[PDB]
Amino acid sequence: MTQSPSTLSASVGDRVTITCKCQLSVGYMHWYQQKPGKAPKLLIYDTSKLASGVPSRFSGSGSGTAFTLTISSLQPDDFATYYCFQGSGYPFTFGGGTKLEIKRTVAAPSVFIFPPSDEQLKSGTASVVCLLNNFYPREAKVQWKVDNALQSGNSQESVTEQDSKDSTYSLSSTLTLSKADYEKHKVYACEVTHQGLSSPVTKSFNRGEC
Amino acid sequence: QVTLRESGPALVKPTQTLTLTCTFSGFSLSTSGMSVGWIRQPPGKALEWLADIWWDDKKDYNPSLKSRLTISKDTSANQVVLKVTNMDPADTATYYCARSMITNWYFDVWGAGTTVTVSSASTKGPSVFPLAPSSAAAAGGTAALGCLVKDYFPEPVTVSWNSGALTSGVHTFPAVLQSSGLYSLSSVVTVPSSSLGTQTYICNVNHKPSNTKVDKRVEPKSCDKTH
Repeated sequence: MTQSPSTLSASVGDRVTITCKCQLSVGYMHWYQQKPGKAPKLLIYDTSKLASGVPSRFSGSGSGTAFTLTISSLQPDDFATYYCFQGSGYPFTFGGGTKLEIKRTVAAPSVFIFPPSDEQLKSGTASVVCLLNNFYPREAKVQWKVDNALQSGNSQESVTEQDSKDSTYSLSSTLTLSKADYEKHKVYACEVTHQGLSSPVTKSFNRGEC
Repeated sequence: QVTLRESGPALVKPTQTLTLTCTFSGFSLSTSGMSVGWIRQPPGKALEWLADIWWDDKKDYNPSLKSRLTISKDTSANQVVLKVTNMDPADTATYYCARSMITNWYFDVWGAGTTVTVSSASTKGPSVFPLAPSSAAAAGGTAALGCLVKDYFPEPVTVSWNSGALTSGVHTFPAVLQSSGLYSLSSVVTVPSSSLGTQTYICNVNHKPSNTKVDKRVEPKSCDKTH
């Protein structure tokens, strides 16, 4: 069926309303809360019944073709993907989801760089890792510079799901080089640009300093 | 308490048949109104209902998939089985089984979910390398260290620190498939600078898909130079 909004960023204390519209009339609706990569948790059954162990903060309403989920005053631990489920009539279907992000104040990332281990180098490859820890907003630009030369196409990033306590993110950028190419250069630098930074932070090391 | 647990192979090849088993406890599928359903979720996609079976053996199936699905139970063994035929890459997903109580509520209790990847590539266990602390000395507040878990297939891998004793400040990044066709990820943890050189830090990596476990000690590096 149709769920909206697909995504939403809202501040703590905000009131949030999620909607599921079915083309077919529906008897009752169920709502689930799913924390990233974790199993869904039943929040509401029979359209408006709060399930056991669910904050009165959440409530469900609706009839006919439109049903809603409401969180009266959002909070950090409400970060999750919400889903409505229609099991009252055929075909049984889930909504497409509403991923809820929690807004918080800007927090600058703590940046760290890690040189490849001697052990990995032995295997013929060099991975250089840059960590940006506990920041917000999620947008951040990390550029790798080898001997001051800007790298392109040889690194991958991975971002953490929003923290359920501090509403922050962590990111890793990983640069992969052949042992051959890695030993062809001296300084490896990770330059980080972020809203909470008045000026880009750079973490680096010289191949062989340790 | 009521518990459900899904199990099956972590990797299946295109066109093959997948057999998933849901083993439960805390309840009986013979109890009037009891039901066990299957739900799946492709990486980055929404939940999709697959099928369910009632205490009286009534079976229900997703129409889009009915042709490929077979659900059955063995109350004697406290398990429900779902067999999905002709597996396609698009069937790569996390599969969950959940308990329902007819006329009362759907999926009030779910299993943890089991990851299934449909691929022609073979299973490969990970290699683990230290992300040594750039620190070394005490007075410095906080230091970050971690473990690089690379070149394994398929998902997933789990990472713990000091056999579960270290959990605060741990961040295990989502795996990312490299161009090599193998996954890689890092798990980092921030600790007291003062603890470097004194506290032992070990990442425990488990790759169930290949039955491989690797513990890797992470310590400050001994520099090569004129000492």
